[PDB]
Amino acid sequence: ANFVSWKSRTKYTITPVKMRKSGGRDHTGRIRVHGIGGGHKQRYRMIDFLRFRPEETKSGPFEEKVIQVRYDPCRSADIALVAGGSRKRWIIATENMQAGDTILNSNHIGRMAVAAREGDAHPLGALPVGTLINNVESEPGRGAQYIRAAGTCGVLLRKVNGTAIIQLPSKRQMQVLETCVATVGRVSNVDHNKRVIGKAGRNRWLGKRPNSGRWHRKGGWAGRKIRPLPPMKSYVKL
Amino acid sequence: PLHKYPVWLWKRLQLREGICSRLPGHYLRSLEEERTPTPVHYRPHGAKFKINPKNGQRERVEDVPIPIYFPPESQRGLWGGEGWILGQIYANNDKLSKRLKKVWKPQLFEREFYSEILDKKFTVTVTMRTLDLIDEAYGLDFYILKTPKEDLCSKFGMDLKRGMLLRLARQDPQLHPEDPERRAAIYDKYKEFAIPEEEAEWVGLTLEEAIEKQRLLEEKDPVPLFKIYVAELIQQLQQQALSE
Amino acid sequence: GADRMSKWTSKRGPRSFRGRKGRGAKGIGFLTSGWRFVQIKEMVPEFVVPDLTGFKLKPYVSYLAPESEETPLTAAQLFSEAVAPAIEKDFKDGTFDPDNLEKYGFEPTQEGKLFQLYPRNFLR
Amino acid sequence: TVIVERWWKVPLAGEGRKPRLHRRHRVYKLVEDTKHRPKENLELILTQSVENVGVRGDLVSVKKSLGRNRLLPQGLAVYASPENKKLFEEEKLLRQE
Amino acid sequence: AYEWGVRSTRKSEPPPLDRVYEIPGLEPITFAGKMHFVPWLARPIFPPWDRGYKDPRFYRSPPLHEHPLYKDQACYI
RNA sequence: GCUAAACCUAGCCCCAAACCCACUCCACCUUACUACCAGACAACCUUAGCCAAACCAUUUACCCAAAUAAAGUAUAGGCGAUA
RNA sequence: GCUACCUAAGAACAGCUAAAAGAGCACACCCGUCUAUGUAGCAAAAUAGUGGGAAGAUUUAUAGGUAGAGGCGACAAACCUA
RNA sequence: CUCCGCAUAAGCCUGCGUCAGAUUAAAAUGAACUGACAAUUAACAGCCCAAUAUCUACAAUCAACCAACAAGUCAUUAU
RNA sequence: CCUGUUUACCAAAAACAUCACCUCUAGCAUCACCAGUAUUAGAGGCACCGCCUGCCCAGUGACACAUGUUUAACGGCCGCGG
RNA sequence: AAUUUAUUAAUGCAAACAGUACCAAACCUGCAUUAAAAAUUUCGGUUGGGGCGAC
Ligand SMILES: [K+]
Ligand SMILES: [K+]
Ligand SMILES: [K+]
Ligand SMILES: [K+]
Ligand SMILES: [K+]
Ligand SMILES: [K+]
Ligand SMILES: [Mg+2]
Ligand SMILES: [Mg+2]
Ligand SMILES: [Mg+2]
Ligand SMILES: [Mg+2]
Ligand SMILES: [Mg+2]
Ligand SMILES: [Mg+2]
Ligand SMILES: [Mg+2]
Ligand SMILES: [Mg+2]
Ligand SMILES: [Mg+2]
Ligand SMILES: [Mg+2]
Ligand SMILES: [Mg+2]
Ligand SMILES: [Mg+2]
Ligand SMILES: [Mg+2]
Ligand SMILES: [Mg+2]
Ligand SMILES: [Mg+2]
Ligand SMILES: [Mg+2]
Ligand SMILES: [Mg+2]
Ligand SMILES: [Mg+2]
Ligand SMILES: [Mg+2]
Ligand SMILES: [Mg+2]
Ligand SMILES: [Mg+2]
Ligand SMILES: [Mg+2]
Ligand SMILES: [Mg+2]
Ligand SMILES: [Mg+2]
Repeated sequence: ANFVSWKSRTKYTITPVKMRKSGGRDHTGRIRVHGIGGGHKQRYRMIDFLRFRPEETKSGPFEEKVIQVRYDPCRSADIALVAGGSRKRWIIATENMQAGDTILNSNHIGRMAVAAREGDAHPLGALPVGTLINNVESEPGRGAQYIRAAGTCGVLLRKVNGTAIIQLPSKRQMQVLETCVATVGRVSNVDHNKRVIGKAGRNRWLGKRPNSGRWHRKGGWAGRKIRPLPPMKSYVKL
Repeated sequence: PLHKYPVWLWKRLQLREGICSRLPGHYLRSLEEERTPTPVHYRPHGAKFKINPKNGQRERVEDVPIPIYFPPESQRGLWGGEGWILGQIYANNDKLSKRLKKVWKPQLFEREFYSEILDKKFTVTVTMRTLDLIDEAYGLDFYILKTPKEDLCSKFGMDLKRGMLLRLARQDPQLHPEDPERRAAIYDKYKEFAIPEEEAEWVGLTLEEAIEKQRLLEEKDPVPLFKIYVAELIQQLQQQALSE
Repeated sequence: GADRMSKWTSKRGPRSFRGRKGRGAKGIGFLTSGWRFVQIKEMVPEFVVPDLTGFKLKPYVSYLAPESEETPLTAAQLFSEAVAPAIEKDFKDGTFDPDNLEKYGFEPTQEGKLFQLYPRNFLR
Repeated sequence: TVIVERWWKVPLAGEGRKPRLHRRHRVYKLVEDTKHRPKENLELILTQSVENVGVRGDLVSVKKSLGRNRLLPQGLAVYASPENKKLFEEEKLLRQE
Repeated sequence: AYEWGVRSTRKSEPPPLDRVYEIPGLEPITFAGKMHFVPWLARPIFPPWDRGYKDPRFYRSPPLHEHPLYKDQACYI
């Protein structure tokens, strides 16, 4: 079919971009995921998940000022508009973030730990043990791919040979380098899991279609299954 | 009604008229030739007669080749006459079991060879058989120059041949311009495959590539009639003067 | 229920179809921004009409005329009438060479001309 | 290299005719795949000294993977052809004299 | 990090050249003389074409750095 | 007495022979028959099944390059049907 | 080009109550509960009356997409040109 | 009587204008059938745009109080 | 439970969906899920709320594999005489 | 229910490949194994109708 993806823009901007829905269909045009269709129209706001992204003419630790914390219809968390130097960008807001705060983005790993403030971005080897974190990355410069959802938070367990042991929201441990940047604190909208849809129509506004009426018989996959926490996932090559 | 000629002869009737009739002779002979390829995916009997064990009589035996399907990606490499075998099988080799579709594919590798006549390295896709055939010919140049077309089974292998034969006929000095002695030594090893340039420039070309070539050799703006009539005039005036 | 055996015309189809289809009239310009059409004076055919004053010929010819036979004109017929006389004269004079063929009337090329013969760039 | 064989017999065609193939003549049975047979060595002549053999013009039956991958590209070893043996035979002859 | 623009929306890589252009001393037979594409002939390589005359409706401005009024020191307007 | 009835041409069929194969101008792969602008998509790949076997499951004739004859012979085949 | 679901960009919803509403009364509009009529008919599924909904999971025009070993489906073995 | 009506879009393509008629409607004046002749005139509408880089956080709802979520249809500059 | 949905052309319903509750799976990026990241997404069951959801892992299945684990998994949850 | 694993996935061996007595990432190909999801075909007779029972 003549399907073209809307994710064509090649330059970053804070302007809300118009995106088109899929309906659970792939480029072939056939349904590949059920339960997706319709919903209120939405404009996408690019999010910069690389906190430490010095400007073209600048290098080293920099600071940004929070301008506005607003609602995002493309994610469960809230986004914040920060401005440093001559540029502006969207980021994931933390639990306690207001218009007027000044956040820090640094890559310096000092001999000693640093007093951790919420919203600040430091490497994993520059934070004390037991510190809550969010938006971690697998390797340096990869970009934050974890702990992005509302209220989610990790914790730093220990540091070993330039490697940090991270505990994910699924109570699973992940091992990465100490040069990977993470943000301190929890993610915004802590009470998102306590929302009540109330009526079926409100799920049709979110782009969710009703389940199939066909009756299925359960198999052996069903039923409680007490299995042990899987081993630690390591992105460090030795 | 009926056709004057059978349908299987229509393709050779197109080579008698038109621009194809104006093609070289040696090229046209190489097309109608249907020499048998070398067996790859089956063993030949080796003899013409055998003694059937059941009755003990001298029966005749014939070698029937197995159809081989050559994918288009085989014309960009050197598979050595190998290809896919599109056939059937019996489950558990039992005739009374049901019959299934089976495809046997060859194992391909991406190697790098060097040609001495061309002084250039190519990254071709090959099979284990091609590597053995290059070791029996003692180089890639002999393999490309000895092996015929029906055994090469590659358009790229036939274009290399044309490239090599053109340098053996033109005696191209571009090969090692700064090493005359070395160059001469290379052409003295492949002197048994030398073919005149006139005949070595049509090697490997298909019927569609040759027609386009011959068309370009005949393409020329028509001569104006102003010049033709002047020649007739001047030539005619001279004859008139003699009679006077 | 559609007539697939009827001539497709600009009168058929929705608004976008009826405006894009024409009738065979050649264009004399282009559309600019704002749907503003720009007319090119050089694209409009200029009629070259001659003066018909004191012209003897008339639409018809009197029947009191001979039944001359038809001799279609050929290239060889045109060469001998116009080009040959000049060549014969120079041949007798003793000064004739191919280099001067352009002087006799021959055209080596058609470029740099207003009315080229092939491919012709003028109207009947 | 996959080598196969037909289950059913093919009737003789004659002298100068092509056989008549049927739908049953597409059924094959795997006879042998040459990629599972014992490997063989590669007879080569050494143009330069090598860790395995430091004598020039010496015959070595190395594995196919060793000669094709390293020796032949580098030019350390040349193909042990009837003509190459003669060239190196002369050098050996000079040493004897 | 995360790059913007999916490869499916980007311009597809040009088709790989035929292997006849890798063999020295050999002229490829293309469909340039036929004035139209055919699958059984090599794809020719045309040289960069220039209109040769000015046409406002089809004008292409020169690169930025070539503009006369170009300064390294930026001016915030 | 109405309605009707009646007809012999049009051409067609099977062979033989011979290989076959265009044109005034203009328009036509975009919504064909649409005068006029930046492109690069490209072709190849075992026919299956009905049916027969009184089911069906291996199997079941399909011009393939000379008429005849060798011969429905050798041979193949749930060694059955049949080939 | 019917229909099922989806995509893009559009359109429509009086008046009253409450003004919060997948809220109520009730036009347009959508549906088709019960009854009679009709049964080669006005109609290869209609007519009259009576009814359900009518700011929402609403209705609807336009262009496009998913094709039969399949698609689509708030599963009726529905619907995919009577 | 008024179930409407006028117009636009879509679709259709000369399909109740004149003359004539043996054709036609239940109807030998009429006519949607036949033959000939005539006819719809752009301002509405359709048919658009030089290049490169760059800009575009702050709904709508009389948009002002006010209150929301399902978070929204409209903008540039430089050469 | 509710508004809602279905057998266009004999069934509009107690059938389907549904807010809620629960089980299972997944530690991740450049064409769907998603330009998303376990307070997420997907596969399913039941059916708002309120009081509750009891016993059984022998068998089948699934998971883990060395025993073993698991029923809001398929399913099951006595009898004779006085 | 009988037949089958072509297809898909996993695993193993082979093939291919390297390095300092030990041993080589995956992709691809071939041969096996196990699942998944499917495919082809059938569902006998007698019978005071058939089914059940019986034969
Ligand atoms: K039957
Ligand atoms: K009409
Ligand atoms: K309906
Ligand atoms: K109802
Ligand atoms: K169990
Ligand atoms: K009876
Ligand atoms: Mg949100
Ligand atoms: Mg979303
Ligand atoms: Mg559900
Ligand atoms: Mg259900
Ligand atoms: Mg049968
Ligand atoms: Mg419609
Ligand atoms: Mg939409
Ligand atoms: Mg209202
Ligand atoms: Mg309501
Ligand atoms: Mg109501
Ligand atoms: Mg529906
Ligand atoms: Mg049902
Ligand atoms: Mg049923
Ligand atoms: Mg206008
Ligand atoms: Mg209630
Ligand atoms: Mg019904
Ligand atoms: Mg009903
Ligand atoms: Mg229910
Ligand atoms: Mg229970
Ligand atoms: Mg008792
Ligand atoms: Mg039986
Ligand atoms: Mg019976
Ligand atoms: Mg009975
Ligand atoms: Mg019984």
